[PDB]
Amino acid sequence: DVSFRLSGADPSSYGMFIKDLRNALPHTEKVYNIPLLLPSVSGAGRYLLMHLFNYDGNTITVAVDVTNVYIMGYLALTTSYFFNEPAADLASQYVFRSARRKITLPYSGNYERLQIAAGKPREKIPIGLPALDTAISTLLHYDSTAAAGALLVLIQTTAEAARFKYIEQQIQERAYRDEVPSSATISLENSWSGLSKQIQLAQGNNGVFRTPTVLVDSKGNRVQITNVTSNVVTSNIQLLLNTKNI
Ligand SMILES: C[n+]1cn([C@@H]2O[C@H](COP(=O)(O)OP(=O)(O)O)[C@@H](O)[C@H]2O)c2nc(N)[nH]c(=O)c21
Ligand SMILES: *[C@@H]1O[C@H](CO)[C@@H](O)[C@H](O)[C@H]1NC(C)=O
Repeated sequence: DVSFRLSGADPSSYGMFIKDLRNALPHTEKVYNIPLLLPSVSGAGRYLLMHLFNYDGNTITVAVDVTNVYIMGYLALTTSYFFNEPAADLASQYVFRSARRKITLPYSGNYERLQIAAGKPREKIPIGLPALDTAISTLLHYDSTAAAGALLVLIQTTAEAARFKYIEQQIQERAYRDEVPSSATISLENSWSGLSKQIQLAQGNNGVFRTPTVLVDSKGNRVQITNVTSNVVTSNIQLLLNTKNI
């Protein structure tokens, strides 16, 4: 399991949690020095449990698929909540079985679905460590509209940060003040599957992407990523979704 406490959290302790999260995901291979997530894992071992504590010390446990860093569901006191999707229903067979009751949330884990439930795109939702404290608090008591926004915060501040060092840095900058994600942050989240695929296809193509990935940069400019020498590949990306899952 991995854990993160909001009480006394700073850029350093958050960085430790994101390091722990990445290190908890198994890999047998690196591709261009980036860990390659497994094609699949059997049984309960497919799921990592993240123990998150809000500032008051209340806690949720979040179940994450170790093959793709997808959040499947979470446990809050004696109630489990899972996304309305086959993968999460499958997860519910393995985690939080001791919950007194299981609620299936009225949406899948998809960004598009979550944003419609929440009533806003994530361009408009501040993120940061204070937002993560709120999100844990919200998830503690069922409210499906509020939970969509909380889950948008949770997914980006955990999974997306694990995936991209840039996104981790954006959250560290937001340790004590929330701010909507940069255009670059949104771009990277949206491109993780694409990047993961092209980095793996580069392996037999002399480091060259079969298809260029379009991203927005730090100054908010649209750039073409064509090969593994790009900073996105050498510095930024920390985990590759296996092409078997693309
Ligand atoms: C497509 N899929 C992607 N996610 C992740 O949760 C958010 C998925 O939403 P998305 O809109 O599919 O993401 P993307 O367009 O950025 O790939 C991203 O972090 C995805 O990595 C997903 N999470 C769950 N729980 N279930 C899914 O089927 C699923
Ligand atoms: C590789 O990418 C760099 C910029 O990241 C660029 O200068 C170069 O033209 C690219 N090479 C190819 C063959 O795509």
